[PDB]
Amino acid sequence: QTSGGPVDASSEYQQELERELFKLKQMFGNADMNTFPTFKFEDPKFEVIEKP
Amino acid sequence: IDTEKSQQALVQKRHYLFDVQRNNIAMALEVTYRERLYRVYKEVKNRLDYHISV
Amino acid sequence: YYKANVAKAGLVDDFEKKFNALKVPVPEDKYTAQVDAEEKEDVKSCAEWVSLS
Amino acid sequence: GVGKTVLIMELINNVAKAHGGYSVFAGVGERTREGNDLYHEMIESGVINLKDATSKVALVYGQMNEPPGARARVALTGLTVAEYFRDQEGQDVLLFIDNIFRFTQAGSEVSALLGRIPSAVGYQPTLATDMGTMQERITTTKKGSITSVQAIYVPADDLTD
Ligand SMILES: Nc1ncnc2c1ncn2[C@@H]1O[C@H](COP(=O)(O)OP(=O)(O)O)[C@@H](O)[C@H]1O
Ligand SMILES: [Mg+2]
Repeated sequence: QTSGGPVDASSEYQQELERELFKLKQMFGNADMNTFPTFKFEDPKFEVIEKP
Repeated sequence: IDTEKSQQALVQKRHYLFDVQRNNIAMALEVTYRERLYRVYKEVKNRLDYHISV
Repeated sequence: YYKANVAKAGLVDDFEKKFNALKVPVPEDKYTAQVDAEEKEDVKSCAEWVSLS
Repeated sequence: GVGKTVLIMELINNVAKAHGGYSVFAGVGERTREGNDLYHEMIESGVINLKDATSKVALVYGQMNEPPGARARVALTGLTVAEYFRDQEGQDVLLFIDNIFRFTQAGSEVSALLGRIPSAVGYQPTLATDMGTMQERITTTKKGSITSVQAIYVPADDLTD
């Protein structure tokens, strides 16, 4: 009997759930892990190699 | 004569400098590509398992 | 493994739709043509010396 | 006399003033003079604030003049303060303990009076397990972090005691 019950009449466990989800999220990353990641890409460096 | 012909054999060997660099230009562009592949693959996989973890 | 194990509303689909339709930038050379030209120039300087020798 | 207290006070100075995570100092069977010294050099350093309570260090003290029981349990008291700061707040705690040997020594001073056959070098038969159940609580978990600096007295420069 949990129709309106997300967690079956807890009235608690949220005060630590916020901490667990903070820790779990902060150890997986720091950005928003609910959206797709954009990609910036670099190009290797090069120098003058021909005979000076 | 023997000294001069030795120099010619050496001149003919000169080409090894240019292929070496060409090899390094070849491999580097191959590396940065494969890194770009693993980076993109691994990141998107991370967001997936995070949903699985939470 | 990710179709049948995420209860989030269709978010696994658009991540994978964004993936198969992702174009990773293949790096272009921009650096071997100019060493080939230097190679050509060298063989010129080589061959003329072999002629002198 | 080799410099454990000076080194632990320099570590306090550097790290704790560079830290933002509620340090905790536990004086375990040490000199009371050094306790007063540390208290006042922490007040004058701003780390302890007697007004406008933004203090960042909790002090727990049981010194040489205490009975064996107090000197055996004061390390646990300081440990419990640090453990609350780690678990119920997720903060990153510093835990300075000086001296931890006294903890061990305190046990010895009651061992035979509890009716226990002495072990080697006159130490309680329960030395390793007592040290284990105390030290295994001083640890970083997935819920928080505890950096612990413990001054360990080595009797007579033995290191094999
Ligand atoms: N870093 C140091 N610099 C200068 N003198 C020191 C230093 N450390 C120790 N000493 C000297 O050795 C003495 C003993 O220092 P102390 O911290 O009480 O050692 P312990 O804690 O092992 O008994 C000090 O009074 C001091 O004169
Ligand atoms: Mg000392």
